[PDB]
Amino acid sequence: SNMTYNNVFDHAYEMLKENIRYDDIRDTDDLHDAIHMAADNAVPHYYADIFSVMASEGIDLEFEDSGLMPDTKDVIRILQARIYEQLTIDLWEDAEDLLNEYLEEV
Amino acid sequence: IRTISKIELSKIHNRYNLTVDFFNDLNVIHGKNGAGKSTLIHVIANIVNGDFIRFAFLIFEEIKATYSDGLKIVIRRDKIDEQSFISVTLSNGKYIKFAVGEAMATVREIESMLAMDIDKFVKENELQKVRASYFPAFRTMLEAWSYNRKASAFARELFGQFLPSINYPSPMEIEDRLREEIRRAQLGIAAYESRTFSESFVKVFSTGELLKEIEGLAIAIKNGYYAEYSKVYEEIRSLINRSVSGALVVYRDALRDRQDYQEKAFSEIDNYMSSVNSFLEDKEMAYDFYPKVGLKFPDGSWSPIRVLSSGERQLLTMLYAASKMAIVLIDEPEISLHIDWQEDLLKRMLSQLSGRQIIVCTHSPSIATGYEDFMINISPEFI
Amino acid sequence: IRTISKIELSKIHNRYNLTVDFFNDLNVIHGKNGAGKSTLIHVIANIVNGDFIRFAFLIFEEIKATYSDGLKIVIRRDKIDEQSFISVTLSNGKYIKFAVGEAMATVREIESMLAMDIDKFVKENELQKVRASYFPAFRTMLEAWYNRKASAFARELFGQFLPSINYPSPMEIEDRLREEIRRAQLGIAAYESRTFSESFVKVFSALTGELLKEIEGLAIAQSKVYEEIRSLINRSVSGALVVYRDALRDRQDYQEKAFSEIDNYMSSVNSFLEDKEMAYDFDLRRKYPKVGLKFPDGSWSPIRVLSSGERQLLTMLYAASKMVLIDEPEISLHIDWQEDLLKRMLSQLSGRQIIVCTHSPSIATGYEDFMINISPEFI
Ligand SMILES: Nc1ncnc2c1ncn2[C@@H]1O[C@H](COP(=O)(O)OP(=O)(O)OP(=O)(O)O)[C@@H](O)[C@H]1O
Ligand SMILES: Nc1ncnc2c1ncn2[C@@H]1O[C@H](COP(=O)(O)OP(=O)(O)OP(=O)(O)O)[C@@H](O)[C@H]1O
Repeated sequence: SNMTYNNVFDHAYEMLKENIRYDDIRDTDDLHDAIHMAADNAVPHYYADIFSVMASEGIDLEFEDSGLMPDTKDVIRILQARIYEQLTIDLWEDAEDLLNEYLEEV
Repeated sequence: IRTISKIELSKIHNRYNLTVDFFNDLNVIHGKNGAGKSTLIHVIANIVNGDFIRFAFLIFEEIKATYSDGLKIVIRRDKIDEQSFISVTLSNGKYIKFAVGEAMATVREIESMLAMDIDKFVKENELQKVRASYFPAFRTMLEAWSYNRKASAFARELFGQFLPSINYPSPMEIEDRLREEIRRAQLGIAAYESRTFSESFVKVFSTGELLKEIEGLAIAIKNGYYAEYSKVYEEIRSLINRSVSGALVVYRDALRDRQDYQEKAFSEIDNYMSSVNSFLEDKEMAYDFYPKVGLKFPDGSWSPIRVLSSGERQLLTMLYAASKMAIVLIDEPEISLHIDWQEDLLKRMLSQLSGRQIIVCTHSPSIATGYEDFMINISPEFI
Repeated sequence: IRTISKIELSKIHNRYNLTVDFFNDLNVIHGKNGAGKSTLIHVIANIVNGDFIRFAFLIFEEIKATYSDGLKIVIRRDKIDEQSFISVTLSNGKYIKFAVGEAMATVREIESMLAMDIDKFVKENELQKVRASYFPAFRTMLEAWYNRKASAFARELFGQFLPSINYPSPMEIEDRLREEIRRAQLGIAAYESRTFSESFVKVFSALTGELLKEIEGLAIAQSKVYEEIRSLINRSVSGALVVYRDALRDRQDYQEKAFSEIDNYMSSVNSFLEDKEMAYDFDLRRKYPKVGLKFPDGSWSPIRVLSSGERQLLTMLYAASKMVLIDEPEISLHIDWQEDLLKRMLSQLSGRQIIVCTHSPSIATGYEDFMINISPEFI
């Protein structure tokens, strides 16, 4: 029906776990790029799926980092960048326990 | 579902007893200062919400409360071997006992395992199914401390640790919340417009009255977040100003559904604005446009939400938390309200709150009018 | 376009004089090492691109720069009271002068009054009309560590006369290509909904079997509303069908045009490479772009398997499209690639003054009339 922020975050969580499993990230330094690699593929890219995600709860509508927001008048790209920033912020909380689960996996 | 009916208090604060017979409907407790009104509300909130740990900070003997479905929770405080031992005895025979000093250590610690034990207990026995929202009598302080979470700590510091958890908005937080609701509503309207275009394009592939109806729909503020869709609808109106009915049916249905989703997405904000503006005289609250919520005078001037008086601030904090709602426990709703608003506030909030148990405590009997058969006069039994 | 016509260096490094006449395009300087080819490229890159403060780190007597239109710039390093002063005297314009030690202190501050004075001088005289790009001869060092710290890193071991270094390394052009593929994918995806929103208005504005057949043939998937449109087509109103056909054709044309910018670079790289094709693919599960090699066996490999030769081709064919001074393009290259490098790059860099400095004459095949042989007249 509609796509919310939590479905996008679950997709990003699955992609980050897959990246950790495949690329064999052992410390936070490789995961600092793996989080961006997982995050930029989980942003919606079909208009409707972007407005529906931005209209759901859990994600604010302002940039805590003003430099992360691109300087352009395209509103939909601004919202996609906001989704990317919020995805990185929320995935940094789960990065430590994902690393611990990967360490306990082997 | 489950509504507290018989609540018995034995030797609370080591000085008086009390026994209150409640109804499932509105209860207007009328008593002068000293009748234990707000201790009954703190006890009811801590029993219903499941925060039994707070009962370690109250000096009582037996606090037994019977719900509507027969279930009864009895809390007992005893002193054994110079240690205060408090036990929560249910009607199923499963009783959890804990020490007061352990609870004090736990409370200081959070600022754990005992709290987990209490949580496990209430969870397995389903003692937190119906929650209670507490509208405190010190809600003017919540404006000064600017739901937030440090307010409960400050209120427990200057009131004692028996106080239940406080989740009550301030006249500055409601402004931010309303702005968020407006923006999110715009985003949802834009999402519906994009989905409407995606379905309409494939659908339209597939009678002057239809053209008439389309003109009336497009003649009509409340716009989506994407300005290009507003330009699309303005172009539709201009083309209206400037067989094949199968496409026109889809166009009419798309415009009608656009207007209906526009009205549905703004339902809560318009209901809250109507409920507030029913009270106000020679002043109106609106959100006319970046979103901006404020007050529109009948002269057309626009002023921020700082300019409201004490009664209007009380109505804003009271009618907003009533909408975002269980059992509602309201403490002193007559603060800084004149007689005309006091005679109607309970009726307006009952229009806001239906199907929920309401327990209010008042000092003025002007709250009790219109529902005068539900008054419960209270008198403490001193020992 | 003020192309460089003639550069006269008098007593550069207090060693030799050099006077070179340049063509409007393809200045292929051929000469052995020790003739100041790099010294001439750095002088041109420090004149054309502004930034005259680098001349404070250079020992010279008189430097004259002639453009194509006739603008003359004369730079002198003159000392009187035991302090050297740089005199930048333009033709029919104001002249600026500054102390060498003041400029050294201004550069060491970065480790701004003179910088503002130089900026005002080059802005009021309009000296930055044409910008020349510098391709360094040590681009393997740029691969070792666009990048902004690389200029200071290279100036540490090559002196402060070295111009601004803006050159893309491998494993950085991979990120640039991945970002461009992702942005083009987002552009196509946004153009889908933009096409829907525009076609709604145009079909509302609008109110043969060959057009229906063309619409059925043009139906394809890149959400799946086009599949339902094709299913309905398989099972008066001419204007809306014309709008549908125009929208589908424009969608297909934008789909090709979005990836044409990277497909040109891929074809340019794959023209040289043999038994290996460089291309992009999207994953079956996550749909994320992979950019790398594709052997004829179907195996995929990262861009790190490439040899130094192929890496020079990657760094030179890229940043030629993203647009000229090229220093030593014959490094680590096969003789056939040295023969064909200028012919491949001249199609992608046409319309600008392309100065190249090579030690091997194999680079200058087919353009022997442009081969200007440098010769330092030692004092
Ligand atoms: N922490 C306490 N310890 C001991 N006695 C207390 C304590 N709090 C209240 N009391 C006693 O109980 C009485 C009841 O006061 P309580 O705090 O219940 O509110 P109230 O006087 O009924 O007024 P309101 O409902 O407007 O707050 C007080 O007058 C006081 O005598
Ligand atoms: N900073 C400097 N100070 C003094 N002499 C210098 C300086 N830089 C270069 N030279 C001299 O300039 C001459 C040639 O220098 P340069 O490296 O520019 O020439 P090149 O051999 O043509 O270079 P390349 O082949 O790398 O392009 C040499 O005699 C060298 O000693």
